[PDB]
Amino acid sequence: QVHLQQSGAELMKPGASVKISCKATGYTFTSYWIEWVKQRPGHGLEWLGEILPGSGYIHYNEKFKGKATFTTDTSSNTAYMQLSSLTSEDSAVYYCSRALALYAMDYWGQGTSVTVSSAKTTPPSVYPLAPGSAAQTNSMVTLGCLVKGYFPEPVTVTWNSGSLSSGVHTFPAVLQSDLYTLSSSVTVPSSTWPSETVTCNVAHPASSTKVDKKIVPR
Amino acid sequence: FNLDAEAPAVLSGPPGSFFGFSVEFYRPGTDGVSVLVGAPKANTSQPGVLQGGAVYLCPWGASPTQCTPIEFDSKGSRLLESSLSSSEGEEPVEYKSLQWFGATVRAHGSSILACAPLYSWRTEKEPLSDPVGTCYLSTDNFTRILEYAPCRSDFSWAAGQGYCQGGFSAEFTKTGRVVLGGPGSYFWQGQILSATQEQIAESYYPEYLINLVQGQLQTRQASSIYDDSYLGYSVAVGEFSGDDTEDFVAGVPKGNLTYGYVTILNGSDIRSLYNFSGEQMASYFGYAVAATDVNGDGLDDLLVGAPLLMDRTPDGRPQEVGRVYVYLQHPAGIEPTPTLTLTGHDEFGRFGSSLTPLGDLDQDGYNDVAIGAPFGGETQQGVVFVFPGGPGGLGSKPSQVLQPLWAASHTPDFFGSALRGGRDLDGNGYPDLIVGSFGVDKAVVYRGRPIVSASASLTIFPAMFNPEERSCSLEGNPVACINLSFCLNASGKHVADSIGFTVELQLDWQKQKGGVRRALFLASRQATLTQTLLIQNGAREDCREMKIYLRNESEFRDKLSPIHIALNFSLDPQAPVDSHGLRPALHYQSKSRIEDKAQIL
Amino acid sequence: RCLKANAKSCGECIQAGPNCGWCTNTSARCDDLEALKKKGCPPDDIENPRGSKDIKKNKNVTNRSKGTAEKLKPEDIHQIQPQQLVLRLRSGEPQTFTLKFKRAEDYPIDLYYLMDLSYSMKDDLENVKSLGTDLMNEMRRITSDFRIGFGSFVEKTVMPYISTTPAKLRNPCTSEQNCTTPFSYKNVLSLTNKGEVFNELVGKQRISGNLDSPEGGFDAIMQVAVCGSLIGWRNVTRLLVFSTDAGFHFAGDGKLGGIVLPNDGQCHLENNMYTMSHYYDYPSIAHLVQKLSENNIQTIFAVTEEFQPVYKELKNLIPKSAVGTLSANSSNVIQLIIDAYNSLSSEVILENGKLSEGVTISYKSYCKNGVNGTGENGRKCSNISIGDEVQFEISITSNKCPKKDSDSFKIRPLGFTEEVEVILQYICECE
Amino acid sequence: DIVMTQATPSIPVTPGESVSISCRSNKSLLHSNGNTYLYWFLQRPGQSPRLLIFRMSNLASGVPDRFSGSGSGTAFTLRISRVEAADVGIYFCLQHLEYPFTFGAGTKLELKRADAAPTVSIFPPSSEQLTSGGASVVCFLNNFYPKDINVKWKIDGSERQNGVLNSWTDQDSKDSTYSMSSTLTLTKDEYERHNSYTCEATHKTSTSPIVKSFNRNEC
Ligand SMILES: *[C@@H]1O[C@H](CO)[C@@H](O[C@@H]2O[C@H](CO)[C@@H](O[C@@H]3O[C@H](CO[C@H]4O[C@H](CO)[C@@H](O)[C@H](O[C@H]5O[C@H](CO)[C@@H](O)[C@H](O)[C@@H]5O)[C@@H]4O)[C@@H](O)[C@H](O[C@H]4O[C@H](CO)[C@@H](O)[C@H](O)[C@@H]4O)[C@@H]3O)[C@H](O)[C@H]2NC(C)=O)[C@H](O)[C@H]1NC(C)=O
Ligand SMILES: *[C@@H]1O[C@H](CO)[C@@H](O[C@@H]2O[C@H](CO)[C@@H](O)[C@H](O)[C@H]2NC(C)=O)[C@H](O)[C@H]1NC(C)=O
Ligand SMILES: *[C@@H]1O[C@H](CO)[C@@H](O)[C@H](O)[C@H]1NC(C)=O
Ligand SMILES: *[C@@H]1O[C@H](CO)[C@@H](O)[C@H](O)[C@H]1NC(C)=O
Ligand SMILES: *[C@@H]1O[C@H](CO)[C@@H](O)[C@H](O)[C@H]1NC(C)=O
Ligand SMILES: *[C@@H]1O[C@H](CO)[C@@H](O)[C@H](O)[C@H]1NC(C)=O
Ligand SMILES: *[C@@H]1O[C@H](CO)[C@@H](O)[C@H](O)[C@H]1NC(C)=O
Ligand SMILES: *[C@@H]1O[C@H](CO)[C@@H](O)[C@H](O)[C@H]1NC(C)=O
Ligand SMILES: [Ca+2]
Ligand SMILES: [Ca+2]
Ligand SMILES: [Ca+2]
Ligand SMILES: [Ca+2]
Ligand SMILES: [Ca+2]
Ligand SMILES: [Mg+2]
Repeated sequence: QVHLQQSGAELMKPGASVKISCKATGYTFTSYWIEWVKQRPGHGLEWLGEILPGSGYIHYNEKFKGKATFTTDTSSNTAYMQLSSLTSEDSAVYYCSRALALYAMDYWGQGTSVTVSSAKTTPPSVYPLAPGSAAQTNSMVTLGCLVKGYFPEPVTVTWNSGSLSSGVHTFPAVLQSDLYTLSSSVTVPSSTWPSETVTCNVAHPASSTKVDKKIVPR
Repeated sequence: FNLDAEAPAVLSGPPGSFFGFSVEFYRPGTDGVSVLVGAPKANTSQPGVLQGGAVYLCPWGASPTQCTPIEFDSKGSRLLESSLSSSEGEEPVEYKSLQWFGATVRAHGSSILACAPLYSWRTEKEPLSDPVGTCYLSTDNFTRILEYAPCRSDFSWAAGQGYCQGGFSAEFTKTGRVVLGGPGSYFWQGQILSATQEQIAESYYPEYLINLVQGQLQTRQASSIYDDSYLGYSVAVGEFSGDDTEDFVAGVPKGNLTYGYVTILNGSDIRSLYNFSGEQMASYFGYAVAATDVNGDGLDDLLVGAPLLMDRTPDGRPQEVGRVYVYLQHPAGIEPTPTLTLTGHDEFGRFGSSLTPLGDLDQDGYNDVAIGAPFGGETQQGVVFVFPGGPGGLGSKPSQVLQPLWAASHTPDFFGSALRGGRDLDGNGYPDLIVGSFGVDKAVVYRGRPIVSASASLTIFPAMFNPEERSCSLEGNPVACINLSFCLNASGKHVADSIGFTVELQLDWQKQKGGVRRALFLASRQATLTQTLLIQNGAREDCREMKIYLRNESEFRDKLSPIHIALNFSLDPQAPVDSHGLRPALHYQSKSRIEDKAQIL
Repeated sequence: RCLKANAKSCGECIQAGPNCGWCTNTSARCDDLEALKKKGCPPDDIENPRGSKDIKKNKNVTNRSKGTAEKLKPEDIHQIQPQQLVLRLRSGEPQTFTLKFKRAEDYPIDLYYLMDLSYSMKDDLENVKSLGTDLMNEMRRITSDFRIGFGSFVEKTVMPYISTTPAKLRNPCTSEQNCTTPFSYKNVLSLTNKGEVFNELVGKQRISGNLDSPEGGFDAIMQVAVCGSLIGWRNVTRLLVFSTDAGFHFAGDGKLGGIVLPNDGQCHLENNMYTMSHYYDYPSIAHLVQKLSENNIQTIFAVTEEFQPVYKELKNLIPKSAVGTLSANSSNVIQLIIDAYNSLSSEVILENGKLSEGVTISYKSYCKNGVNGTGENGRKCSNISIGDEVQFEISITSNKCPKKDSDSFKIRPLGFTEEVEVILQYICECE
Repeated sequence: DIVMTQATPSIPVTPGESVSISCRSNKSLLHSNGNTYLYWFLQRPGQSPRLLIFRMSNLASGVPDRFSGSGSGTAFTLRISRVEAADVGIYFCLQHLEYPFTFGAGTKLELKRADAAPTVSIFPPSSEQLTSGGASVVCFLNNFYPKDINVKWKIDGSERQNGVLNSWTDQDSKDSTYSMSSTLTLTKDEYERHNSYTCEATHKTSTSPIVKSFNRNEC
């Protein structure tokens, strides 16, 4: 029953500001401090501050003085954190947890990612990856899909509805210049191509995009 | 109130013998009156029996030597038949050391019952330490001595009757039937066992340790959900059914999830008639039980002790005090909820510990009750309470408080832990009382005193002092006199026909502060007058007259304040000793001082 | 009231309570305020000098302002405020005040585990061999300073509670069943912070057995409460885990074995063994109530399902105690102890000391969510989780001038040694 | 202020073996309490951190006895007894004594395995992509161990390193291999000024590079 439910993923522009929430159930809100932690892709975990839902007792990591501001709402058992003057530094996943002087951070919320980009929504371009030569290291040929120029993060790749899942690699998306790029490889035994039909399924929700590329030889 | 607490008779027994653990009146027919005192830790001569316990016969009429132990059993413990000395034959079949003989002493007519609730025996079969307990009946002024151990049977272990300790409690009916409690029968369910004296004797064959008594009455074993009830932890008799055979009152203190209950069993067939449940967990409701009529209607009433009862002070502190519950029996039946509850004052002074019917102590046509707190009193020595019976139930306030006149020892006195009353040791038709102080090996005999109730009237004829109207003289001068009269009615049941009273009149009483006294007697020229009067038992208001004058002084200063007069009287504390050396007592509900004014105009 | 013949001298018409007055130069004389003084009475004459409230000592209830990084030393924590109020009181005029209680987050805990070791508890010993460490680990989730102790009990060692066969005195149980001889109370382990030690010793203890179903744990409980040093009690929160699968003997049962001298409430340990179970009776519930409440013992009754009815009831008569259902093999003790501790630590019950022969007291409680209390309930607040403040309104009234000194009595939450001195001064003279 | 150093950034462990994981401290985390205020957290991928050890040595509920904790005033190690696939993740320490609270950079724990050579494949830009004006050459390197590969790009014999963009997967659940994607991205007009594109993978299951290659004019 002890649970911390954080607000969904947010997409912001450089210089704006944002309000992240964390709701507490299963325990009495005003007896535990809420803890705020920042996780950057390459910078580990970072303690921001803490707040006791009762009275405005707050303790800040100085690095974030005037970057992060903390509030709580007793009537809705919700803690709040505000980020302001957003840059790329502020782009991260944010955790709320729970603490007492004696027992720190037993329970954690699910996380909230704040991405900060002056990039508008964009559908992904889906390009086939057929091999240059019929050159297989084994009885298995590799085929691919390149998915590039899209925003924001979520994109799913499927091979033939989902019928083919074994022998697939779909790679962490990367930042092309302000839009995302990723590709996906699929190993398939030689007999079933181009005998059978191999197609990649690319879904971008935040742009309502259904695109399929069948991968023809050459 | 009418007990000689001033100087009562103090018996005593061997040090550390628990002399006074149980107490009993004995009279073999008509007045060979003696007090019976159990002493269950006492040494005896019995061959190789450590502290077997004794019962002392204490003849009442003053003696050169005091109490001698009655001999119920001068033998050591019987040996085991199975092997007398076949290879390793030495073993006794019963264990009499530490058996606590004397823990319960009861008498009816010339019969005396004395039990040993820690008597244990090895069976004749596989060796056990079965504390079945035993009693010893002595019949017809010690003609014949009978052992009776109904729990020493063919069922031998906690699961049967082996741990019964039959005798732990005991009492006779009005016909001499023997009633026993055995708290430990059937995994401490408890058991009530009874037999008439003839049955016991019919079945007594000391060559065999097990004597099935025929026509014996026995509570039957119940299912294990009843284990650890301690039925028969205490016992009383009285008529609670319609008929004429006395019925059985049995304590069951651990009975209803350690809340207590008392049962009343049909004297005839030992079947269940009544249950009364305790109020508080582990209170020990049914620790002690009495049965006597306290209201008037010749119907016995139920009394229950729960000495461990804990209550709250007005300021919320919990404390252990003990509580006694009275259940009045009506022709309709008996009231399931009680009528009265009593509650001890002293912390840990276990109020409910013991109860005796005192008969009718103040001979006023109502039966009274005595209750003990063996740890009550200023120094934990112990205390007994006398509560008076009235028309509308037992009195909720004590007519007397008894406390030991000796100094506390290092160990607790347990004064009042055992009680027996409602019988007449001396001449007077006033019941008396034995209180047991086993902690210091003593028993105290209190005696009922003759009760005299009087009442005086005092009237001043010319209530106004008229200083100038002087219509009598003594010296040369005339003086203003007034007529004092006082009258005195006295009566008492077993008292002599003519009763001495001394009477003291005080004129200008409230002027006691060494000053001037304005009224004087014409006869003596003084302010006070002590006197003697002989009053007759059912006589007239016996009046006396006298003249008092105001001082011939226009010289004393105080002319405002009234002249106060005070008559007080008391039973003459001289010449009054009759059959047995015991002066009569004034009824506490009669005003022995009376006050009246006289004013100058 | 005063409308019925009351006039006397000085400190009497004055000491007749609320209304009555006497101006220093119809129905009754010394009777009213609005009917007496109504008929020709100047306000310079009357003598009605009354009682005051003096907050002589009240360090604020510890707040958590300094944060999760401050680790408050137990001596700095303050849960009850005031600490030393002084109350001047007149005969009839209530002098009420408020008490504030706050539940701090962390306090050191001594827990003593006292278990039935009779044959009925055969399988339970086995399971308990790892309890010392599992429980330490769990209890530390709730406290920075934890200590554990262990004690076993079986029974009074006399007729009729144990069988006194020479062979059964050495093995109370049957043929192949090994049993150590019966005993009253073994103090296996005085309080330590070393849970391995607990485990090492607990698996060295051998099972015993005896005759009658109920056991003599009340002999053990008493001894655990009253043997200060030998058990290891510190002035912190004190928990006694009493666990058993049978009923209990109490005062009056000793009589069966000739034990009739009441329990004395004093320590009698020698070699961590109770030496006087022959000599003193089992104590009465009331006695335990005194000694537990006097030594701040909070009692957890870990008993089996079949003895729930009896122990709930016992719980109802032991202030500041808890009861829980214990599995067959004691598989659930740990959860139990925590479940028990939570209720204990989330209710507060206010107990006062002895007053004088004409001084009464009222309690009113003001708990979370508007749930207010009156009377006996006025001293209770439940649902108090860490950090919660609650308030109690406490009135005292005296009847007439008792002593002419003071009664420095304490008001205290059961479990804590944190007291409130309430020094009373009585006003008995005119002016 | 207080700095937490976890010197080792990753440790490979055969499923079954036991591992110590260490954390050092700028200042001693021993209080007057006798309590050492150091914590230990594990973060499984795509999941929030979970508590493990709550005062130098003490275990959180649900954390199996395989995890033990110990250390001095300034040197703390966490041991795990029988490393499973479930214990794969990042292990963070934290100091809960002084503001601001400080984690070390984690230590990544992954499983050890038989060395394996990548399966390298290279794909030309598509016609689709050329129409739009861009050119991407994709090079997948697929199932290898150690997590420890290195790609050079070459055009017409020459090493280049400009429009290159690399993505790595995490250690695979079912088989403990790793994969890598490497992409050279040029303008279409720059892409037609050259004939041969080659990726060279330097993994140490081989001393010669693994070279797959595309030639624009080959037919
Ligand atoms: C005052 O309070 C007391 C105590 O609470 C009350 O006394 C109890 O009353 C109840 C209700 O009557 C008793 O339980 C019942 O007992 C009867 C009689 O038992 C005897 O007689 C049986 C037939 O003649 C006999 O079979 C019994 O033997 C059985 O048990 C023994 C020992 O356990 C064993 O050896 C055998 O194997 C037998 O099984 C015994 O001698 C009994 O017949 C009742 O049985 C009913 O219920 C059971 C189970 O629910 C069921 O199986 C039956 O079919 C039947 O329906 C019942 O158990 C209790 O024992 C009483 N006495 C005591 C001392 O506890 C009393 O009633 C109150 N008085 C008043 C006036 O209110
Ligand atoms: C006490 O027990 C006896 C039976 O043992 C009951 O006696 C019965 O009494 C009635 C009238 O009083 C007779 O008509 C029956 O014949 C009797 N039965 C026997 C077997 O003698 C008596 O009922 C019981 N007393 C009470 C009050 O219930
Ligand atoms: C009884 O006798 C024994 C053995 O002689 C002795 O130890 C004990 O003190 C005596 N007790 C009494 C009460 O006389
Ligand atoms: C009873 O027997 C005793 C001997 O113990 C004897 O002295 C006494 O006179 C007898 N009394 C009566 C009343 O028969
Ligand atoms: C036993 O006592 C309890 C507590 O008062 C009561 O509720 C119950 O009815 C009693 N049981 C019987 C059979 O009288
Ligand atoms: C009258 O009273 C006094 C004191 O109460 C007392 O001493 C005196 O003896 C009494 N006189 C009589 C005759 O009772
Ligand atoms: C706790 O406080 C009491 C009361 O002041 C004191 O007498 C006692 O010694 C203290 N106990 C301990 C174990 O320190
Ligand atoms: C309890 O007391 C407080 C303070 O007087 C009050 O605000 C609240 O309304 C009360 N609760 C109820 C149910 O009346
Ligand atoms: Ca009858
Ligand atoms: Ca009656
Ligand atoms: Ca009477
Ligand atoms: Ca007499
Ligand atoms: Ca037992
Ligand atoms: Mg047992």
